[PDB]
Amino acid sequence: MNRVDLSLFIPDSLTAETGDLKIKTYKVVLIARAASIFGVKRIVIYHDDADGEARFIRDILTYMDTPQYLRRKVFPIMRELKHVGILPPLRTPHHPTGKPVTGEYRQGLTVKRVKKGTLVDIGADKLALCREKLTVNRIMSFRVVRLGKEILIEPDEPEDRYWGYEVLDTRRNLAESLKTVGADVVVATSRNASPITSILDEVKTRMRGAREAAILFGGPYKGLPEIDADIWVNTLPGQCTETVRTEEAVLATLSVFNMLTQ
Amino acid sequence: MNRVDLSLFIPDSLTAETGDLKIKTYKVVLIARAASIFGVKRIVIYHDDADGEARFIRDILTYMDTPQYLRRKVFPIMRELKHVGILPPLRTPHHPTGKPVTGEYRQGLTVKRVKKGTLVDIGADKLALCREKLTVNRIMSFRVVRLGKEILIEPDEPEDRYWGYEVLDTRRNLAESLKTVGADVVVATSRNASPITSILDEVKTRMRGAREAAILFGGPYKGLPEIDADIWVNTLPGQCTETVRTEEAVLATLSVFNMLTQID
Repeated sequence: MNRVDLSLFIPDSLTAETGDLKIKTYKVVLIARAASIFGVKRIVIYHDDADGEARFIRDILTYMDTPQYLRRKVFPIMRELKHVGILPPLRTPHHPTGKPVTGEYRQGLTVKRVKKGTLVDIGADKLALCREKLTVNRIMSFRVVRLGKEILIEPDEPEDRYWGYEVLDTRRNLAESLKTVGADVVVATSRNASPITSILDEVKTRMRGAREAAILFGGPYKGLPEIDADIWVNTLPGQCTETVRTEEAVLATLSVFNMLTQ
Repeated sequence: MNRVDLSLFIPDSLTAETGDLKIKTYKVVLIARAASIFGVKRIVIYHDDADGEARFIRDILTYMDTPQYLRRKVFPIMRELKHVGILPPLRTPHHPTGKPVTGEYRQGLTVKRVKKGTLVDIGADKLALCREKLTVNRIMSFRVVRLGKEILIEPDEPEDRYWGYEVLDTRRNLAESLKTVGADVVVATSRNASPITSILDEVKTRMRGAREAAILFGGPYKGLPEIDADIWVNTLPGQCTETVRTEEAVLATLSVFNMLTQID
């Protein structure tokens, strides 16, 4: 993983079996951490046959990707997300702590638009962006141009670092959600597909196609739908437990792939 | 993976940064799952930072390895483990839930040395084995030979299926803990080390020519002391996060090695 943009697809039913809300929110945070550890660019929540909790799953994932200084302004932190407090930290480049320094890249929430341009929250004191028509209430990437009583920034995105993931809450099933992002390589993982250990060099090569790959995960119970995937593998051959939970399979699989993509 | 017995070494400081007890027990449970998923033979808990919760870590992991038809009698009401209820299930060969049948294997708790021999607590009801020396109040494996009222079982644990892990609470440190429990191959993980992706064939060769391997996991905040290992390696090249929790590292690493020690 040095380029190949990865997109993970997860069923909105991943938290269905876990009753405890604290545990359920923590479950979803493990996915945020797994995605971030391996530099995943996007997480896709799709509608699984049963009923789902897409809203909750999306909410936790986004809360986690959002810098600490902005979640309290972006998240009404009501009942649903009450345990959001026991989520593990996420130490990524877009999650800086402490006052902003010159030349530093930060994500900011456009707040109020003034005559000078747009006022934005970057985690210090309201900063001003000169690019007049920045639409308010958005989270954008900025570069700190200059400091002062009113910091100055310009919209800008780093390319030399990990910048988090975008979470797509398509309320559509897998087939269509896949149809949306449509990547050049679609890897479907299944306990019943050939062990990765056998088709290893094939996967190594395809993934090197290197555009954007979509990794698909189903539940421990129901396998994926009759979908179109460039490859089908069991990335966890010889499991010794009757089941492998999705948060687990996500991490286990991202790790195996991380090594195939150099 | 098989014919390559795995032991992993984890620090007694892994639950140190979480105040929440429920999450804290759940985190140890994740280690219990990663271990079982990959058929780990044992979990060695070593000493490292200031304080620690080697005992708490030892209790949760054991609680989970221990069949549910025993926990109630093997574990006293311990305030520390009040959230054992939310630990994720572990469906393993040694965790049968269906009543005892002929030729099936079951782990049993020894209860009392009886006139004929010894009564062990197997699956459902109460049964017995012949052997007397069988120390009481200790768990061991047996295989049901004959059912009925006085079901008889003979001590024996399979070697064809996974049979859980044993928890080793060496109250010694990393180095002193390697001495206590030996393996012919020590693999040390670290971000500072050479990436698995480089010394790959090498690692694979050492791993397959295995007997018993020990995978060492340090913390995310410190790493590992300069112990002598047969292989130093970063199984997670290019992490985008500043830290990788031990529980994360354990699972991620196990699946990378799991991919290497497979067989034709």
